[PDB]
Amino acid sequence: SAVQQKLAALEKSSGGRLGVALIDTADNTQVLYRGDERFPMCSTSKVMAAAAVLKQSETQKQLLNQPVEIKPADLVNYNPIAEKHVNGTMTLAELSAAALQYSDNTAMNKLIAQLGGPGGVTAFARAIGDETFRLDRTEPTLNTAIPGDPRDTTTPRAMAQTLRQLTLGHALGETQRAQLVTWLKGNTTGAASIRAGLPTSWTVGDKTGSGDYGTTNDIAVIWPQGRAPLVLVTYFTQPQQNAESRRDVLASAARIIAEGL
Ligand SMILES: *C(=O)N1C[C@H](NOS(=O)(=O)O)CC[C@H]1C(N)=O
Repeated sequence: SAVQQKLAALEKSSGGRLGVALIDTADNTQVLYRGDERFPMCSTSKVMAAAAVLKQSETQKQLLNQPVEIKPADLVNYNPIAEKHVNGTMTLAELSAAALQYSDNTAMNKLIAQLGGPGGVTAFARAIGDETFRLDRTEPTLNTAIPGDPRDTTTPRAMAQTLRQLTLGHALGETQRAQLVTWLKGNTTGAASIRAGLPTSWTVGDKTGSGDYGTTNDIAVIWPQGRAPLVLVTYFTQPQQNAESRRDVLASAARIIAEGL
């Protein structure tokens, strides 16, 4: 299609590998580009981990308010919130917000630990019907983004379907879905990514990610003015291990998608 032409040209100009999956919930139409190829999720995997803890809280009713110890040795490579609470505690709700809205990697490791390790995140994915997602490692090694390595990857098609079920469908209970959407809408890291390619009047909740090989990712739920929501995944990775981030490529992909509606 014409959108296919434009996405391919954007990819060729970028020098990297671009993966796009859109679901338009107005009519269940889709736009897919490399939609069945695996890409390293990096920090976008935090959505699955926070959602899995939310699901646990449906039956452990006070789980989100349980204190979790933060030790100096727990700090990893990017810990803007957890570093303020070392030698103290944060609750699982606070850790979820830190992971999602500030992309705190120590907070993500606490979510993973609550779930019993990376396999617990994968098990939640399987429980909600996602047979493609896999989490294999903790932070920071889940971000190595090595070409051909299936660890810590998913496909754009699978992640868009799962993000729709989590934020607009019934994979979570009503209050928990609302909490996840509230957290995504309050993200601090997203203005240069999918959001930058969309009309300013549209409402976006998103989670970004980045890693080695210049990996630059964003996954979003979008409420355009006057119409039903969209779900958009944009994943991007590059040939050189030390490549620079390319958030502009994600914005350009979203802009192409928004024009083609
Ligand atoms: C997640 O991809 N990471 C944690 C933090 N995320 O910030 S981003 O979502 O704005 O990219 C830093 C980058 C990355 C990592 N390598 O840990």
